[PDB]
Amino acid sequence: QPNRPSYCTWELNATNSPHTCRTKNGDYTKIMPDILTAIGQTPLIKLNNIPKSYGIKCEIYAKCEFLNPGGSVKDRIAYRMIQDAEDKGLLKPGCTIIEPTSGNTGIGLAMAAAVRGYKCIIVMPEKMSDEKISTLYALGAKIIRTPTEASWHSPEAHISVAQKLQKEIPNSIILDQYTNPGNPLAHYDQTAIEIWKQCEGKIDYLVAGAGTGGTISGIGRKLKELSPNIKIIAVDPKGSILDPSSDEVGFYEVEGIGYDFIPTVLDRNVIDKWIKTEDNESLNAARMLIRQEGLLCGGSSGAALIAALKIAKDIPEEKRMVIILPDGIRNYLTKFVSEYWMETRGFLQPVCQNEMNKWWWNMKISNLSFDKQSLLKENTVTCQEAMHMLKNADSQLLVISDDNIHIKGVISLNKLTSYVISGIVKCTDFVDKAMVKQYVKVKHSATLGYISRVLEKEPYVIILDDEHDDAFIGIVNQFHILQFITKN
Ligand code: HEM
Ligand SMILES: *Cc1c(COP(=O)(O)O)cnc(C)c1O
Repeated sequence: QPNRPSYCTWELNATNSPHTCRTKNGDYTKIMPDILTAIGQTPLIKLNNIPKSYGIKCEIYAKCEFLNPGGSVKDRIAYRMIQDAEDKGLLKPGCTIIEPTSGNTGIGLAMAAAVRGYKCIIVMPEKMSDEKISTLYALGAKIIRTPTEASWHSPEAHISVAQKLQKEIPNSIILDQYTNPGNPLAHYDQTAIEIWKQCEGKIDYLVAGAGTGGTISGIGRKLKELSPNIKIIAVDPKGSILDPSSDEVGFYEVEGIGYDFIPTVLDRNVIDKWIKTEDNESLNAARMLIRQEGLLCGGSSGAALIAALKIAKDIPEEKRMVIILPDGIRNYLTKFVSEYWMETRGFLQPVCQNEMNKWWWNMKISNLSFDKQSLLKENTVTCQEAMHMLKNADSQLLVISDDNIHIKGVISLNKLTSYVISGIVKCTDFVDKAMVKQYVKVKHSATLGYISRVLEKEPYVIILDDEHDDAFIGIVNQFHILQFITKN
């Protein structure tokens, strides 16, 4: 159980500790034996334009963890845990490392396992995040998929099934970044020390986001031991219970911060204040870091920046603040880096490039007229019949609904062909097995410029009725847009 209470007896400035102490990971001045020894020693860069544009009088330095060789801060822990395991004899050559995370920790453990010749197996359902799949497959990791709906309570969830797979595979191990002292200890021993030395002893506030609390708790313990007056600020997104002030749990786009449980490695006694963030301000702040500061970073970095800017309004000029930037743009290239993805989610407004289009740009989809496709029921149509229908369909998609009103899922030719070839779906089986539960849905009241912008990637868009119970209306493609534009 990752949510169990911690048994750690540490108190401030305590001497004798059972844990290992790793000061430095390697020496850049001479030849390094492996890429893992290059983890850490990341630069602390000043923010120049962003704080002065926001009227902040004090100094703000970003510790860049996207410059680690794996691309994230998680390298630090992925090494450390493994290291400690190897000193306990738990890790042998030929061992298989299993971790229940879809985040950057899987990439760190995949890289370290590649260096050490360990098999690596990562468990994540569906796609929560993508472009990390290519990186994990490139590093030699096996990826196991589960149902994405199952809560971490459910056995179908990635954690429980990760333990089941651990029991199935002989002589395997789970490092469990949530319960592992190596996670906070890596930042206690190294990250916090690097920040302390680089600041030359002058540091006042430290802002970081906590997914697992490892970073903020390790740096909080070490820095609070070195500088008792330091203020440690944690950043949690809306929809996560990590904040001691909470209440339900929501859905946010920003990856890497917040959880629906309270990890063991997170020590909330060293957290002075919690700041809550939203996807919009966070992601636009990350784009702001990239644009104004030339720092290529992820969304959690933007969340850190927004929290720090909220706190720093009244902070006097002589103080220094340090914020942690956990990872880089690599994973997010198609999500918050893309203007299309930003305008789709509503985080940016689509701009009308040609003034000729100005008349139909703000018109609603309601002015359009398109077919309302019959909603098929559950467990009726065989795939043969659905091959026929998809061939004959206007927009070449099928709609499956149990309620006859709201659309439960969709059927596409690509998913169907994938499942038929892989053997998951026999020809005479039911198409509901190949159903796609995630899909693009747009309110009936949206403007035609938004729809035309979304259609540049998605060939189809499901229109739902915002006034009555998100009721299914019809499917819209670029044919309807051209037909509305040209015939005026
Ligand atoms: C003098 C310093 C410290 C002492 C005396 C101490 C004591 C302990 C002990 C005895 C355990 C064993 C838990 C068990 O047997 O179930 C433990 C676990 C742990 N320690 Fe420490 N510790 C110290 C420093 C630290 C530091 C600096 C960190 C993080 C930066 C840390 C993080 C943890 C964590 C996350 C656990 C896991 C708790 C669990 O497994 O339930 N400790 N600690
Ligand atoms: C893990 C992670 C965090 C949070 O780091 P913690 O050690 O969980 O406090 C923030 N951003 C990203 C991208 C992460 O992977």
